[PDB]
Amino acid sequence: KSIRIGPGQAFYAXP
Amino acid sequence: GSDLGKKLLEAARAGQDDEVRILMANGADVNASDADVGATPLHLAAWAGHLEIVEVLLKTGADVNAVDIWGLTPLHLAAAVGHLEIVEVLLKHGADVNAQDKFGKTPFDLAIDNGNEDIAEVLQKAAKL
Ligand SMILES: [Ca+2]
Repeated sequence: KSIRIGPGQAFYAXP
Repeated sequence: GSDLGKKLLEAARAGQDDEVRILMANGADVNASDADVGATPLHLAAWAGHLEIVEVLLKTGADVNAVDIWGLTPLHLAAAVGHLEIVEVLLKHGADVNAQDKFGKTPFDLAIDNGNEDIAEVLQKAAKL
């Protein structure tokens, strides 16, 4: 969750 | 034997490199895309830090510059998380250093924003060609 990726975090996180 | 593309997406995310090889031997589409967001196995392997899987997928024809619904490429994802060796392999296989996501951000921008200065330097040098 610490990775700054934007709205796509909803699919990839993960960190 | 059924739904090999969904299975390959899952195996790539999960780091199951033996299962990736099995699925591809049974015909799984290396360019399978998630039905809701368009991510490919290479996106997931690059984000999750699975170098062996990245290399298997590239060798079997994964599109290095595939985009998802947010405009993200595998290089964006590896640059954000900070996997230098994956960044280097993607660049060697033709990853587009100039690719912009839906917000205009390049892989360099994501490396900067995530404190991955060594990767940002690699990407800046590659953008000079
Ligand atoms: Ca750092």
